[PDB]
Amino acid sequence: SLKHRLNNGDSVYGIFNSIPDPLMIEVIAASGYDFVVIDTEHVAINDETLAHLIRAAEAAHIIPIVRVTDIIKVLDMGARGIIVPHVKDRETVEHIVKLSRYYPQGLRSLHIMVIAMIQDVEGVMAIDDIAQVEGLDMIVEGAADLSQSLGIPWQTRDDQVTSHVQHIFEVVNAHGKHFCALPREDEDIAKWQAQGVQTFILGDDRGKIYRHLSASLATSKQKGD
Amino acid sequence: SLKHRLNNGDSVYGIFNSIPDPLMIEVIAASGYDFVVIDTEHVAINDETLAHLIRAAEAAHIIPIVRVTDIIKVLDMGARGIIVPHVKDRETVEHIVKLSRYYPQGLRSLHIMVIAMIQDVEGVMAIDDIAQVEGLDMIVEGAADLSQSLGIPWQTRDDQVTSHVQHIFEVVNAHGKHFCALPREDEDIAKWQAQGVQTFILGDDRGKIYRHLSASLATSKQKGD
Amino acid sequence: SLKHRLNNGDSVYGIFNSIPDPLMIEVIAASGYDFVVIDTEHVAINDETLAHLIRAAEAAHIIPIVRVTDIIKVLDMGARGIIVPHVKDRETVEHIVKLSRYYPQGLRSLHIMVIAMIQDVEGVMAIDDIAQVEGLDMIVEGAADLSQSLGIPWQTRDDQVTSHVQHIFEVVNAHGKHFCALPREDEDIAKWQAQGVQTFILGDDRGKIYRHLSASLATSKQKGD
Amino acid sequence: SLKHRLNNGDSVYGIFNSIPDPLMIEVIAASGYDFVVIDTEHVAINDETLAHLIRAAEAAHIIPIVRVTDIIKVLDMGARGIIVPHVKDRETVEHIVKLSRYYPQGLRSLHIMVIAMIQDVEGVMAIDDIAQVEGLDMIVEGAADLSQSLGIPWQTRDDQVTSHVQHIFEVVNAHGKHFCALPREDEDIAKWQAQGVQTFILGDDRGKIYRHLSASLATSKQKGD
Amino acid sequence: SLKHRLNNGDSVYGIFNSIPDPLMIEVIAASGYDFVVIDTEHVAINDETLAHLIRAAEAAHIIPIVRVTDIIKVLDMGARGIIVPHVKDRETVEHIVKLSRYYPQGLRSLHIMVIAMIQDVEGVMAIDDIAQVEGLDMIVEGAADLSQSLGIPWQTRDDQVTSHVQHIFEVVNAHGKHFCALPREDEDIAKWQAQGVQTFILGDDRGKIYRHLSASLATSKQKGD
Amino acid sequence: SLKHRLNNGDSVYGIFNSIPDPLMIEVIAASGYDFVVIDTEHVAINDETLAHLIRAAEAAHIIPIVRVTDIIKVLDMGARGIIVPHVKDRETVEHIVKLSRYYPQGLRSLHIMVIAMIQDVEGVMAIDDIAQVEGLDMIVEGAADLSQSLGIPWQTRDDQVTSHVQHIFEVVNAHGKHFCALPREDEDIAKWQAQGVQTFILGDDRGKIYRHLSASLATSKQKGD
Ligand SMILES: O=C([O-])CC(=O)C(=O)O
Ligand SMILES: O=C([O-])CC(=O)C(=O)O
Ligand SMILES: O=C([O-])CC(=O)C(=O)O
Ligand SMILES: O=C([O-])CC(=O)C(=O)O
Ligand SMILES: O=C([O-])CC(=O)C(=O)O
Ligand SMILES: O=C([O-])CC(=O)C(=O)O
Repeated sequence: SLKHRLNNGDSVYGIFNSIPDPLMIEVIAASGYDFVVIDTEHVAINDETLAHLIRAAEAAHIIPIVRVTDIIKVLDMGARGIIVPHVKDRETVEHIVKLSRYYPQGLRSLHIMVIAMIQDVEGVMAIDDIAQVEGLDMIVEGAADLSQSLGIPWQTRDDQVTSHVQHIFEVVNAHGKHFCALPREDEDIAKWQAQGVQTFILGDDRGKIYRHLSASLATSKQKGD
Repeated sequence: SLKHRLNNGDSVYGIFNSIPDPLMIEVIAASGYDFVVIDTEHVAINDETLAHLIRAAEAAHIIPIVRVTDIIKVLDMGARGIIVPHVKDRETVEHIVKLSRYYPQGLRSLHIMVIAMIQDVEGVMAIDDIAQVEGLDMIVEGAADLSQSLGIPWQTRDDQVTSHVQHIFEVVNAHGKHFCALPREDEDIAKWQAQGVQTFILGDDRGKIYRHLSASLATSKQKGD
Repeated sequence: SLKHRLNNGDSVYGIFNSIPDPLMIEVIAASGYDFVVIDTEHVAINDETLAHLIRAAEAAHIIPIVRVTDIIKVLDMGARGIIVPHVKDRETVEHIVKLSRYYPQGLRSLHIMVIAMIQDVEGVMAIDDIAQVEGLDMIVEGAADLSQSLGIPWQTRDDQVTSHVQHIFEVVNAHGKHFCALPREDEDIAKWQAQGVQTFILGDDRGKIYRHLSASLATSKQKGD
Repeated sequence: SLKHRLNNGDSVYGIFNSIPDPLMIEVIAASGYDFVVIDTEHVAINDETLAHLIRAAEAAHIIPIVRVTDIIKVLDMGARGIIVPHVKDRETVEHIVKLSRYYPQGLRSLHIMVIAMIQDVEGVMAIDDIAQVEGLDMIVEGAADLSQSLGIPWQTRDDQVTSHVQHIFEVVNAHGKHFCALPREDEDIAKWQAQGVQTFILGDDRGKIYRHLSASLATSKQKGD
Repeated sequence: SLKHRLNNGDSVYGIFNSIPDPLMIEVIAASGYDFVVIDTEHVAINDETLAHLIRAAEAAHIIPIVRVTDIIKVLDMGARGIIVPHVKDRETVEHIVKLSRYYPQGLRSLHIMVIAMIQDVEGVMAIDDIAQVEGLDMIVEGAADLSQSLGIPWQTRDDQVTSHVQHIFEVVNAHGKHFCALPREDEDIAKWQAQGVQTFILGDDRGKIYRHLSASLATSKQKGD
Repeated sequence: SLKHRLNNGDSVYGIFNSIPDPLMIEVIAASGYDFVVIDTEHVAINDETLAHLIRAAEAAHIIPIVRVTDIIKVLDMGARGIIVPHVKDRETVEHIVKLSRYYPQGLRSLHIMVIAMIQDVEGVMAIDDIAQVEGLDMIVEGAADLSQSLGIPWQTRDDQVTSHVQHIFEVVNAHGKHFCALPREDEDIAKWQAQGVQTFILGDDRGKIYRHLSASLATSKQKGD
């Protein structure tokens, strides 16, 4: 379980999955990733295919986490965690929490990680509010999308964007909630770890595959003469 | 067209596709690859999915080549080329050639590249025979699979295996047929190009993705402390 | 038609379908069931697969009923009935009714059973209200889910839960509406039939299949020595 | 691009697609249609199938337009336009417009035609309101569905229905917005073109295919004796 | 049943299906066709999709006939008939016959029409041979494909091709076997019917749909000015 | 592993799977079955669906065995065993064995159970021959299909059919090969176990589900009055 790793002092490393293919899931698992975030928000993916991917993740012994926007269905498929994007108010979080629990004291019939991602400045302002919900386990930083929402390209990582992120960690960590970082560089990892952060999402598969392939091919032509 | 590139003095670069997902096809096209070899031999892939991939390749402006073992169906799907594995005798090639042509003087109803891959030592012995069929455009070297067929791991690339490969090029090039190389290193490319070789397949997507991801993740943990 | 059976004094027997496979549908039809309730609420099922199941039910001559939560789409697929879960207020029912009718006096373009299931105590309180909508044909008792919503395990069927159910029948039957029971035992059937009840749902396929198989296998090992 | 045609003085002809098959898309493209309106409102169609159709349209060089009711997902699939049905208020249009734009000044991440269809009399009354949104490119007349919403069969095309349609064009054309007509006869085309209309949707594939086939078969039996 | 129609003196009309979509099947059935020939030879179609189409044909009350090249699987799917293409020798027919029968005296486990199509001149020469197999019910003329196999375009329907066809009927009809014609014109129907022919396949859906659509659209532009 | 169970003195119980749905697989696993025989011979099942089922079996911790008639593909999908039907000669077995092994000394690239099923009297006669192949692990009795092949209904289990079966065990057990029985009654299990038999297939899911459901429903109506 993902909690189970975090309670042992373990660092866990994950990646976004933009390609709804079971072989890609098995490839990620073989690469050493502790979990994979199956992104259903920006992927045209059938419900049965999502179930296929969750089964594939389990058979490959990699933790299936699904980024949603039907919460019941995904959790009924066997997802061990739910990342909810663009969380602004606390109303959203408490509703998600009881969407993931049993009747009578929930809206689901018969240790899943309830995760909220902060990607709008509104979510940053209500962070003290948001990060105290009973049921919320993890809060994921989304500095890039947050930057883009402020009319500021993430390419120039301004101080204000970074300030909003560090303010998120401090608040989240103050209530004993888990923090998850999205480091752009591999040395931002060591910086977060020293602060106590254990959970890290390292980009998305489609993004890293394009970068490696196009560059490797470029060198292949370059070396060819 | 692939011939059309080869007739202009152009070098063309391709890759094996082990993941039957249209997004992977579009990723390969965006990486700069001139063609993609959709491998249907070692991929559990539905016939409608294969058609989906060929459409995806066309919309991404990358040349669809299918490695088979139903030749009609694939060619009816819009594949611009057929790579046939484990070709040993000439009987096979001539049959494939007329499987790709019109009635009356073919077995197909209403510039596709007819490609044969040499992966067994039997194919190496009948190479002078094989590489003269009217209709055969390209012969693909498969040194690794050939090595494995000789009870010799490809990890140790022996002289005999390399000798069988260079004998293939010389014979194939003598009859004005196209040669396609599978370089293990990027400097084997320059060596083939100096001999006149224009077509190159650079590994398989699944293989390169595993190698990049697992290593990048390893460095990510390494840098983390 | 399902109404057509009910207007003839016929008893009709159905079952919940938790396995979105056309063969399972055909198996249910061959077992003698008058209808099958394709459960789309707790089944990861593609929209095209649901259409496949409805076609399969029709070709097997078994009445297709779909339990929803897109009402138009299901009815456009050929479903002869709609079971709506967790109905609490009357506002819901009247909206469903006109979701199943023609323009101008509906929200659907060009004898379908409109069915509401009571599973929350709120639905029990508004039962006199709910069971008088023009357009509502059937009301399905859901004692188990109702029990679970009251913090009471259905395993102990308390008097209060049973009281809420019998109060539902009396009210529903008073307005000439059809009642559908979910008997836990096969002798609860005779009791409902004596009251005039004609419609019965006998569990779910997945539930009965697990119970039969696991027990039969257990006896198989037991007999083996 | 569709705008690009309209800015050149070109007339463009499209058709509704009720059959979610890539071959049907390719058939439409080969018939000479400039665009095809993939109708997802009254078609049981998987999300991955919709992506398949958009790829098929692109490879067949026909413009993919999707009629919706997930706007992000369709636009992420590569749709060049969105037709939104039953637009009544302006609130709807402005929301759709910013659903199709970038953050910060939209709700979509990283020349698409924003199209609204008028099918209710409410949409006709708010037409001066609706047809001035910054971001709205085209307004599609839907006289038949509008007729059916007024308790009047479209079979008798009354003056009032036709009046509501001509009032739509005049208002829409006054704000420099594109008008799209649904002519029942082929001579209603010349009438709209003289008014400046360039965009025309000629029925739906399923409708025209049934009409041609059933009639042709009827003549086939008739001629047979 | 198809035999059942033929034994009553009924004429039956069918069409080739090149589009593996259940809606297309239902469209054909609604057009009045007695049967539909699901062409699996030149259609990329999954096995589960073929089963979907057979179910769709049954629910639409149109006879499912499948043109193959796995005979067991199709017959296990519920196909009421099998059309086998390019039959040359009698060995083929007798094998197909016992592929469609029960063990012990067949190769299939637990009134299907066994149909052979003549499309090569070899099949024409062995017609007296072929058309006497115990188990063979129908022989389908394929003049066009036969013409194309003789290096002669079907566009010019020569006397020799027509002679081979009329020789087929005479032989087939002499052994009390059913004849099926593929008339290019609707008056070739009356000619065959006078000879006793009852079964007629009128082109393919994809072919007729392209012809109607492209022409209708052409007139639409023509009328527009 | 299945061998691993058999080498420990463990009895293993399996069932035939006629319904290609992952939920059915998970239901079988939960019922306590040690393995499931995914029957691809009499099931319309896509190749990707078969891969889905194998993943589902692994995630449910039940051993995936596939009954075939593409051996490479299934084994590449992760099947832990292959049951080959209607084995008559030894030529078949030796070919299957080296279809499941590595190059050079096989036809497969980079503890799987190689299983042969005897269902024809020809297989019974060559049993001393068949059951000595190096590579063949298990031989499955198929008395019913064998009976049906002898023009004898399995409903009357004659002495000759039973004699052919007991002759199979004796021969198979003499060469230290694994025997797998298909008991019609649960007390035929104890009889085989006393002879040393450890592997048992208890019918098929579809068969047992029909029998339980139709009977249970019958009692439900019977009890109802
Ligand atoms: O909704 C139903 O019909 C019952 C159920 O499983 C729930 O959602 O609590
Ligand atoms: O086989 C047929 O029925 C006709 C055809 O298109 C071919 O294969 O030449
Ligand atoms: O919405 C549309 O475009 C037309 C239609 O069939 C409806 O929903 O009444
Ligand atoms: O929602 C997210 O996680 C990020 C994103 O691509 C967006 O929707 O702006
Ligand atoms: O092949 C089998 O395993 C049994 C069977 O149904 C057949 O093909 O006669
Ligand atoms: O066939 C190929 O192209 C190579 C391969 O993996 C094999 O089958 O040994």
